[PDB]
Amino acid sequence: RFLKVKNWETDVVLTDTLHLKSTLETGCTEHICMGSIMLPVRTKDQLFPLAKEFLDQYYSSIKRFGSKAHMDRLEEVNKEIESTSTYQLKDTELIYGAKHAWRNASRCVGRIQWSKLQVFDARDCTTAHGMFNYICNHVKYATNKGNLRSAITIFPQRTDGKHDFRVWNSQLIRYAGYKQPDGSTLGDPANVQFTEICIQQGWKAPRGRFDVLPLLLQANGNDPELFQIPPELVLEVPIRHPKFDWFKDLGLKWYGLPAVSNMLLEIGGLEFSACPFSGWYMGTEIGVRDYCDNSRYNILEEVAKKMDLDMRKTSSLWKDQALVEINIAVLYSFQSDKVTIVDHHSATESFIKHMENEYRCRGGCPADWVWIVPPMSGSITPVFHQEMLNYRLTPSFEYQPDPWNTHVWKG
Amino acid sequence: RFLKVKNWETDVVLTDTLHLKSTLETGCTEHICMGSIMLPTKDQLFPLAKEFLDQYYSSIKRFGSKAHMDRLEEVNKEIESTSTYQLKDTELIYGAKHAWRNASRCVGRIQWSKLQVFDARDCTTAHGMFNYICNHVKYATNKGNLRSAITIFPQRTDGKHDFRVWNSQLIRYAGYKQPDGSTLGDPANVQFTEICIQQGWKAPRGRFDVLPLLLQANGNDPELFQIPPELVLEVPIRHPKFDWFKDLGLKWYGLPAVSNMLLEIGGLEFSACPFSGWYMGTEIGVRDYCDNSRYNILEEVAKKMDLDMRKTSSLWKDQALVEINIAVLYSFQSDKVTIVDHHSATESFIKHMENEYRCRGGCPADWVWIVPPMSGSITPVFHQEMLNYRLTPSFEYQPDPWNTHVW
Ligand code: HEM
Ligand code: HEM
Ligand SMILES: Cc1cc(N)nc(COC[C@@H]2C[C@@H](OCc3cc(C)cc(N)n3)CN2)c1
Ligand SMILES: Cc1cc(N)nc(COC[C@@H]2C[C@@H](OCc3cc(C)cc(N)n3)CN2)c1
Ligand SMILES: C[C@H](O)[C@H](O)[C@H]1CNc2nc(N)[nH]c(=O)c2N1
Ligand SMILES: C[C@H](O)[C@H](O)[C@H]1CNc2nc(N)[nH]c(=O)c2N1
Ligand SMILES: [Zn+2]
Repeated sequence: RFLKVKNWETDVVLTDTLHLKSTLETGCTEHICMGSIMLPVRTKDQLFPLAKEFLDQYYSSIKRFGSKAHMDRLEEVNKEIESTSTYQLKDTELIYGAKHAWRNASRCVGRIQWSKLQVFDARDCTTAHGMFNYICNHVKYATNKGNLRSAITIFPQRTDGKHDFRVWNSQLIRYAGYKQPDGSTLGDPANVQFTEICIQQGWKAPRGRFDVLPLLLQANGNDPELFQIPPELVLEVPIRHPKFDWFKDLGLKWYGLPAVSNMLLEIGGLEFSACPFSGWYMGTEIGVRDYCDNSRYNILEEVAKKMDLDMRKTSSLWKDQALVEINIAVLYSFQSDKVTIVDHHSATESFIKHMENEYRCRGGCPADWVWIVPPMSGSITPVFHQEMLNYRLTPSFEYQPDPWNTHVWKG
Repeated sequence: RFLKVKNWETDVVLTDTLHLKSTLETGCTEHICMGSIMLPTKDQLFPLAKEFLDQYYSSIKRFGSKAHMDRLEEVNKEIESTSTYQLKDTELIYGAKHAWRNASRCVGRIQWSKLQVFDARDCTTAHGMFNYICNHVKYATNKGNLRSAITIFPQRTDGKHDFRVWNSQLIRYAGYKQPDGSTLGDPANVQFTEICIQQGWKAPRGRFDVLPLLLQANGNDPELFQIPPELVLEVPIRHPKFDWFKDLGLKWYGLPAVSNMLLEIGGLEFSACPFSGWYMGTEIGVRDYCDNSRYNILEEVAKKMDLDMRKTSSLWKDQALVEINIAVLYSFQSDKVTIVDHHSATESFIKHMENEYRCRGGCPADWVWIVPPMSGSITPVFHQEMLNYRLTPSFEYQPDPWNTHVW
């Protein structure tokens, strides 16, 4: 079967066949679309099919499908599963798998870059201190003094589900948030619960507005342990504006390295519960969401005040005006400091070129419109006008619940 | 089977039960989401009639009453004999209001119960259609104090006697492909303009020419009529700070009036049912003015602002966008023509959603359409999970008549 998507700006029509390979579910049915819903131990029997599906894809990609090497590898994995109840990936399969999880990530606008991913194999890791060391090396490699490089570090896979490796941080680098007795928040309200956990575990909180959180690291199902990332490894950018000299006195800064640490990587049925990955920022992630969400730093008012916009009625579009100036500031700042960043116009244009390429060479590109369209200036970006099909391919990145909700505390 | 939606800004969680009453299919499956796709006999009619009359009688708290059982009887009888039936005025009004209530793509539904319904089922000719439509335009416009209205022409019979307004909106601007290669006017309307010229319209060949109505009665060939110019309220666009903005020569019309959709009520199909509200400012300033395939004015504006257009990262597009949208709102407000900004409209929709969840058990909403085309995440709807599903009565897309009509 063939599904078509149309671009309503260019009238380019594309044909998807790749969707024939999805099997996981969307949340939607013939009666209800859940496209805007944020969140819509295995057995041997389920495992070998998943392994086989993956190895068939891997061997096809290297043009060795049905070779002796492919067949010997299937037999080898089959025997390993029946005997040990799991299997180990070869390094080449791990690299291919991690790259494909990114390629398959339907909410990711930056996927043009998918084939350029540095994979660090941390499956020999055994302790939280070992995890800390791997993560520092990742951060230093990825940061590359501002010339950012995409990377992923993969810790040992799930076994019985009682021995999981987890990074409790949602990102490797993030700022603390402190709920005050008066109900106000100091720092980032997104990270209050995690900050309280760090404090409880013994972190000495500086109690400022941009305090880089400590890593909380769990190895082999053990209780997690705290570590401070060496400050010299954490690249930060002070935010200033090209024309507005008072912008700097808002005291804003942000970190250069976006590094997701709380997702689960599935490759061939295996589950990598600690797999931190990092790329570089699109400016709106900081300028629109991190700074301007009401539930985050919430700076729109102070910026509009300083700009002397008419704030008595929403129809002056003062919020819209201040929003643009903040985003100019973020891009100007990163560029001035030679820290990699991409604007939402460039990133969405590259994404459309990536998407069209994927259609031609792969037969599709699953994409989640709700997430791909930037949170400002939506229809002046080409993705707004692009119909997309969202479906689930593996290898994949998945949400997993926060570990403080599920961890069995040892003592 | 019972579904939750969460607002990620306020943590408020609502429970949807209304989706179980959903009837038509979404386009999505368990394997694939089509949420971003623009367009994903007798024996059939009585179930549809019954479904509607049950909800109607429930709505006036008379469910299972003799008057309810009598009406079902009467309609059953009428379909049996005539192959169709006719709605009571009370039913027609209820159906139309509810079609708006059910429109998952409409942010303005807080207004749904204040809809003036003009019953034009007694209309028989295109000249009659023109009269009804001028009356709708004048009533809805109300000298700038806009009032929502719908005018309902006779229902489909055998499908060869359809009433249709050929225009996509009652008021729109012509588009002309030029020898030059460019497009003069609105590129959205090039094909319809040609059909108008072909059917005899003498086009002025300007940038903002109000199209004539092309009206089809009783499945007859469509006829042309010009809307009295004095009934078409238009707004010249100026900016509160940039005096040069008026020199761009921009204007828009006050009355957004959709005329190409089909109203389905209790299985009956009303193929000509033009309806109108008032504008949200972004519809004109972001989409009509800035879409690359519409008036595409960003470059010109940015050039007059003297912005650095060298690199996308200066955000010159974003800067010019905000200014254009400021000018749209200021112009409408200064001329006292009703308009809503996207902040006000989306705040109102959140309130409406909470009302509908509390009073009705849900509100079908299409996030892709509801979130405005600029400044998405600074409006509350961005952070609001929504469920999309199809309830009847409904407004539906139907194919353009020139593909379907046999001359
Ligand atoms: C190279 C530069 C990259 C850019 C500019 C980029 C851009 C983005 C943006 C803007 C989002 C949505 C984030 C949000 O709104 O919270 C996102 C999501 C995502 N990206 Fe990327 N990305 C990049 C690299 C990567 C890499 C290296 C990976 C994994 C190897 C990745 C995988 C993902 C995943 C799984 C999501 C969805 C996350 C979720 O559901 O919370 N991306 N990307
Ligand atoms: C009173 C003020 C109203 C406001 C502010 C408003 C707002 C909007 C907006 C902004 C859109 C999206 C339009 C687009 O992006 O092309 C829309 C769509 C829609 N509205 Fe409304 N609306 C109003 C009145 C009405 C009325 C009176 C009806 C019917 C009686 C209606 C039914 C619809 C329908 C069916 C759609 C989707 C049309 C389509 O799919 O193309 N609305 N509304
Ligand atoms: C509950 C829930 C599920 C789910 N899938 N996502 C969320 C919220 O998303 C948090 C976002 C995703 C992460 O950033 C995206 C990103 C990742 C990368 C690798 C690069 C980049 N520029 N941007 C951090 N914030 C919440
Ligand atoms: C009643 C009303 C009020 C208001 N403020 N705005 C509107 C705007 O809707 C008018 C038209 C109808 C919409 O058409 C877009 C469209 C195109 C196609 C091909 C299909 C479809 N369902 N919808 C957008 N403009 C309508
Ligand atoms: C409810 C809704 O799905 C939610 O607010 C989404 C919308 N789109 C998004 N898009 C991106 N890129 N990131 C997000 O966090 C969200 N949040
Ligand atoms: C492909 C995509 O569905 C399309 O561009 C949509 C997105 N959201 C929209 N939203 C509104 N309100 N109006 C539109 O015309 C569109 N177009
Ligand atoms: Zn869907």
